[PDB]
Amino acid sequence: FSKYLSTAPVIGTLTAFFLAGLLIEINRFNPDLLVYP
Amino acid sequence: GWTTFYWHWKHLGVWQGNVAQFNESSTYLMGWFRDYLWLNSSQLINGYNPFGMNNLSVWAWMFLFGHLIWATGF
Amino acid sequence: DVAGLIPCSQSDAFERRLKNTTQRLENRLKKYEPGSAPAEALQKQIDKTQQRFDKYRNSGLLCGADGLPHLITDGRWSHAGEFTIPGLLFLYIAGFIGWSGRSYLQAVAASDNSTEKEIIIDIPVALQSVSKGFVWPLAALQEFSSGKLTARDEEITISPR
Amino acid sequence: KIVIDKDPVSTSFDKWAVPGHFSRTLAKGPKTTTWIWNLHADVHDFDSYTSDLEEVSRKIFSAHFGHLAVVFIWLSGAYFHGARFSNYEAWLSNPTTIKPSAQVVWPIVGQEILNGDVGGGFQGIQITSGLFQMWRASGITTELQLYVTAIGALVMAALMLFAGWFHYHKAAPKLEWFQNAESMMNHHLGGLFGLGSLSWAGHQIHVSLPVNKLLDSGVSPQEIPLPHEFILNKDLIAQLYPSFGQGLTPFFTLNWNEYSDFLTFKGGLNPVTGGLWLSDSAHHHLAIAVLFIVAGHMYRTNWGIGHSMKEMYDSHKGPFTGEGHKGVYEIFTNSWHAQLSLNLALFGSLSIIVAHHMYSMPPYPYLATDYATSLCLFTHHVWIGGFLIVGAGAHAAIFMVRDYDPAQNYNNLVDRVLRHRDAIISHLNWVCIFLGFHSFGLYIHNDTMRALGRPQDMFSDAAIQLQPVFAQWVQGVNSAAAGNTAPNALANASYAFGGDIVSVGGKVAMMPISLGTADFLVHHIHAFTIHVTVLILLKGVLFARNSRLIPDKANLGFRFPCDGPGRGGTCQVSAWDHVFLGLFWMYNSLSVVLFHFSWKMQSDVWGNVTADGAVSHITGNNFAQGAITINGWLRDFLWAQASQVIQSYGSALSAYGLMFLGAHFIWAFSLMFLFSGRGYWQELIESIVWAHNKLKFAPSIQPRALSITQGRAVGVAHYLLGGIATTWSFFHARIISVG
Amino acid sequence: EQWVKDPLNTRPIAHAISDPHFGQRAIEAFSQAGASSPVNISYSGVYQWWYTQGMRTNEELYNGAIFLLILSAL
Amino acid sequence: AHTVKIYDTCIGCTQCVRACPTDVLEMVPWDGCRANQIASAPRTEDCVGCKRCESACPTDFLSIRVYLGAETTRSMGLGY
Amino acid sequence: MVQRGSKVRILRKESYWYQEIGTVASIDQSGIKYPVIVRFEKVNYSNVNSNNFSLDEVVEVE
Amino acid sequence: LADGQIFTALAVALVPGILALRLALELYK
Amino acid sequence: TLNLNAPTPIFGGSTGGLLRKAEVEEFYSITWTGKSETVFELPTGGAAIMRAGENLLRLARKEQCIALGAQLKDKFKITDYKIYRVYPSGEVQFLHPKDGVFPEKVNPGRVAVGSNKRRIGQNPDPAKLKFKGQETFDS
Ligand code: CLA
Ligand code: CLA
Ligand code: CLA
Repeated sequence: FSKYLSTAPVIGTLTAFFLAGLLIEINRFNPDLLVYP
Repeated sequence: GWTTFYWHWKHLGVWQGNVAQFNESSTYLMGWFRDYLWLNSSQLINGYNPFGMNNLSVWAWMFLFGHLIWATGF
Repeated sequence: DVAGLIPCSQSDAFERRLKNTTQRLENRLKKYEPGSAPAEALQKQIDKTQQRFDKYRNSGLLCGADGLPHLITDGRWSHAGEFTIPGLLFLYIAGFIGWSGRSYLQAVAASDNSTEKEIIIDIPVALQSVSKGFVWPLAALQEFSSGKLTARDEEITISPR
Repeated sequence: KIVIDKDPVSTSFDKWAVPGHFSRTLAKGPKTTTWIWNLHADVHDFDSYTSDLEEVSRKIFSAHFGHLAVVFIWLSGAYFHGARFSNYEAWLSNPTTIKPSAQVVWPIVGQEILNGDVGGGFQGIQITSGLFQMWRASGITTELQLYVTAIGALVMAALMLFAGWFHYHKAAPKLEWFQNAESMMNHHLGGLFGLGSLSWAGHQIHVSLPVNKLLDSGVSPQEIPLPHEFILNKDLIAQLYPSFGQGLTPFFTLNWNEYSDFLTFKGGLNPVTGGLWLSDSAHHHLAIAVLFIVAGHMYRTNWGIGHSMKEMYDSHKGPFTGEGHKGVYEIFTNSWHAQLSLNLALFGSLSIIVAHHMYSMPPYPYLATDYATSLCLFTHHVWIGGFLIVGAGAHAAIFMVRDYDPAQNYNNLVDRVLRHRDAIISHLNWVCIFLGFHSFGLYIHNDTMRALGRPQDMFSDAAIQLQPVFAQWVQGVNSAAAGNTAPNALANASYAFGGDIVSVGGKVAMMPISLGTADFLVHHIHAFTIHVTVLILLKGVLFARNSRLIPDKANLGFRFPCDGPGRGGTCQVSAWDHVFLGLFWMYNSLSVVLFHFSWKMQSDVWGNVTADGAVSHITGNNFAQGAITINGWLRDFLWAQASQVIQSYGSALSAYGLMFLGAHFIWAFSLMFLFSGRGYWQELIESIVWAHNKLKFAPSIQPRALSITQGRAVGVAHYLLGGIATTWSFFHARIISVG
Repeated sequence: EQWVKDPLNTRPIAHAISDPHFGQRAIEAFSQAGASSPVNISYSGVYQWWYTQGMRTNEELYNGAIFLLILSAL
Repeated sequence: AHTVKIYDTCIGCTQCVRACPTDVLEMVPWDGCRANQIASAPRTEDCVGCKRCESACPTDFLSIRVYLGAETTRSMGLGY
Repeated sequence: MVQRGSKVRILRKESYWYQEIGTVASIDQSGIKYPVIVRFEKVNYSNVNSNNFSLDEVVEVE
Repeated sequence: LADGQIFTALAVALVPGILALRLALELYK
Repeated sequence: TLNLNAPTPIFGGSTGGLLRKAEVEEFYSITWTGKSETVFELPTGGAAIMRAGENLLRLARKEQCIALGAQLKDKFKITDYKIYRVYPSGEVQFLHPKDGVFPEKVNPGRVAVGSNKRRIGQNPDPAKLKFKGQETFDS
């Protein structure tokens, strides 16, 4: 079953998921990261 | 187009002495759309209408003329 | 004091945004119930504009006659946090995306059938390939000096003339 | 007879690792990057690889169940979000002021101004899909009922998806079961369509009619009894329209006039709600029930009687038609593509009728005066309706290349259409050009006489009049039918033909849409652009096999980019390029229909009525003397009514203004693909794959350009997405503000 | 000649308008800049170029027009 | 008419000849080995320039090449 | 002299595979010109992998 | 301007009348 | 030899075929013998019927008499077809098969017209034939 997870589009969205998932919690955590403090 | 759009819009504010309009609206594209294209077409588009016409009817006809012949190329 | 902007802790320009942010939302909050669920979405909202402005008053931002913090990239160390320190944060992650596929497509093309291995993203190779991509500011320096980063111009396919 | 193969293919995750396992050339591996685009096109193109007419059908029978599932998932998504994230329970208390809101936004980086002050005690995006008026019509009062539907849909969503597994991977039917069209029409008219409206009559009388008659009096949403209480309590229901004390006994002695109280022919608008009287729609769906059930005992089955369609088409042949419909039954049992084209045409054309019959006869309470929604179900179903007709033109052409057989079809009607196909097209070519001159050229005449200041020379009402006398006689005879030819109707079929205006709240539900010189002028533009969209699509179907230019276009396939620059050039000779070409014309055909509709209602029909009795409309009756020229169409419609979409910044409409720019972006991006070609963009890869070979990391899948058709297909797919979503954003942020 | 006397407020005239298709209101709107015939307001800036160069009167222009006819004639 | 040239890299596969929609090409005996065959264009006056031929040559760079030239009624494929 | 099973480079400058590595397949050991049948790792535009080259057109990177 | 000079410059433009034709039909040849 | 008139297949139709060019210049014809009574798509519309025949049909152009044969031989296994191009208003009878054998097959006696004894990058440059009437791609 896990060989289906290795294919191109499922890994082109689940790594697109957590990477977009990282930007979104850190903005909810730390709003307006405009300048390096 | 981008060059003349910039030169034209900037000079409009500069000549009427209100550079603040360009300075703040040109940093986002909606300013180039709402405060430049839509705003400045008030007179041009009213060259003729159901109540009469004026000395801009030629330019108004030409403006539409250009749009029609722009699209014909497509 | 580099392009004609006040450090806007003293400005009447940056402060004439705060009132008509908080007066727009209080006039959106007046007709609510004080114990409603949208009301905390309009009390915390002004607080979200309040943490933002009191992050900007302290950081030494140069706000113009509008009240907008403008950026100055000639990069001096007095304004280095605006572009330069998010620049070095960019490039170090960018080579991690740079070298990972670079170390992957060296490691699958040196196998039997790499044409399949672009479809299938091989965790036996991809976790092996980011392990080469973590030393990417050190690996490429000893890859160019050892010459095995580029190739000579009769290896690379040349369109005719 | 029902004959089955039991489990022809089992449950394996092993074929999921091989993409292109369905096919032959793609179950070997990619060598270029177009193999991804070679794959992802012909996935659901089922007769491209499969040769077995029975096995190609079993895939389609399974995949429809999955498509039945995804609507049910999407339906539950409407029904779930209708309970938790909606102001629905508050909206039933007050339907006039509070806007229907769902899809609440999360409180994050700045989209929390999209949860604006909509009403009730609520913050969300004001929606315009009309589920609130579809649940108020359905009888929904509590928010629990919206929850149990969603799980009640989700179990049907799961039951449909299991049934697609059960009928291909477990129990695959055979082709002799599939080809039984006569028994299929018997059931689909009988079971699906007969018992469709009967069961909805079974809903609407016992459930919708009590609790919607009470809300016209409007006692309370809480103080209306639950829908199961009108079957248990015999006294509670017979308080209103008291025929339930007589029970089913007038229905069983054929004394049906005792139900003149809930099963009626009122026929107007319910003046408190502006919608159709739900008493009538109960009698409608009851008459639709008996009409469709007796429609379903018509075709032949294994009980001897019935009409058999192979017998009916034969002996429907005349002297101007030769063999007539000989073999045309043999087409529609032997070709899915011939079925899909005819199924698509009358499915899209059906939905444009839905868009027309819903703004002039508003079916729902408080949908008519809510101008946010009564517009958006016109223009959506029109937009769906044009895309299906283009799909009807596509699969009609696919039938011609791959499925049409001149061996069976000698001297019959597909033969005699193909044997006069120039006389069709060249007379269609003439009536296209004749219509463009005498409709659009009447605007260019009207543009100039206003530009030259000669309003005595333009075509207007105070000028050379072009009066629509046929559409005013039809509008007359339909408005004078309640009492002469439809006596038992109280008022007319609609208030759009004639009669008094109706108001709900302070806004007009319906008023007679009048047709003058400016309405004649636009209705021929519709007639023009429809005939061109026919002409592109009809020529694609007819010349799909051959022409004078290429005699073997049938050999080159349905979707081949060109035959090269020979014969002066043969770029876009294929039938697919005709469907590609007709897509913009359908974009042009429909977007002016919406521009006709959304402007005619705001200036003439919709608006605010005084408590004195007259109506001041929204854009102020400008459609008479302004809509006859392009400059009036540009100023007083496009420039003027977009003043609220670009001033949307800082408000809860500010997501619409981004999309109104965001769709202007994608539409520009599509021009890059239509105006360019392949052999430029291929040779820019050659310099760039040089550079990726230069640093010793080159992909083993070598990159290539997109195929020319895929360059064409992405050029139209971003054109429509850039063009419709502009109109989607314009129509939203106009009518949410001024309505 | 009218322009030289007051470069500020006089609208430069390009040339006369003789378009048979014009209507009654088409004459009055294009009879602008104080003219009694319909004309087009010039916008090429040729007036400001010719002024600096030294032409001042209507016959100095005609002397310029004839000169290019001769220069083209050779 | 169009010019159709046949280069000496032909491998006598016959693919080109069987691709021409107007029968402009034919295979002819080759003398460099007296066993293989090369394509020839004896009827270039009928070449429409469709380029179906060049799409059939298997060799990495064409053995048969179509250079569009003077257009005529025959080459334009006019039934009229 | 080039034998079968060798890696080459390409001096045919009118080709797609020009100055790329090819692993040859066979030599026609009779007098027919351009006899070096060179298979490649990469495929061309019109989807072929091998081609006849001359013995004067192939090299001996080995 | 004048009235005779208007007719005069019309006669000056006749000098590019026949000469521009003579430039053309010889550049044709 | 054409044998005009050979009996045409029983057709009755087709707005799309053999118009006014055929009565001013150069129409075409194809001859074959039908070994059944089977039906076939014409290049005009689709049907005729193959006779016993002697089966002749005045088509429009060369391309339609060639594409008919590549449709005849595959479907109906008949490789006897003998195309023409007409007398007075046309040019050459018997345009295919020109050798009597099919010219996709190889045959002794043919001429190698239009052969360049080089490679295509081995053609001369158009910078080298400036104001010279020698064609660049020609030997
Ligand atoms: C009634 C339902 C229906 C069904 C079952 C089919 C079925 C088929 N169509 Mg038909 N057709 C239909 C309606 C239908 N069509 C409609 C409504 C149109 C008008 C657009 C067409 C026009 C059409 C053309 C022009 C062609 C087909 C073709 C096909 C065949 C293969 C298609 C495929 O595998 O695509 C797989 C799916 C994709 C490639 C999806 C890619 C994305 C598409 C192009 C746009 C999606 C836009 C998206 C919804 C907008 C949101 C954007 C956001 C996601 C970013 C298959 C038989 C093809 C064929 O060759 O038949 C022999 C073909 O060329 N159809
Ligand atoms: C015979 C045509 C017909 C018409 C005009 C209506 C009309 C209505 N339906 Mg009903 N319904 C019908 C049959 C019909 N129904 C059938 C066959 C079913 C089972 C599938 C249903 C199941 C159903 C449900 C579950 C609901 C409705 C509702 C409604 C009302 C909402 C508006 C609408 O649906 O658009 C009008 C639609 C059309 C104009 C297109 C008609 C489509 C059918 C298939 C046409 C059949 C062809 C017919 C013989 C010839 C007419 C051709 C053309 C003129 C339409 C409206 C009174 C809703 C309601 O209760 O509102 C209060 C609702 O919730 N209907
Ligand atoms: C706005 C730009 C534009 C215009 C004017 C046209 C015009 C036309 N298209 Mg085209 N089309 C367009 C964009 C446009 N298209 C685009 C963008 C596409 C890409 C999708 C196409 C794709 C397309 C296809 C696929 C087809 C057309 C066809 C047509 C013709 C339709 C019949 C007709 O109305 O004739 C009458 C002409 C007009 C209405 C043009 C305006 C003429 C004015 C009003 C009168 C002229 C005034 C004056 C006498 C002019 C001369 C003055 C001078 C001598 C002094 C028409 C010439 C169809 C066709 O050819 O059918 C026969 C057809 O099948 N077009």
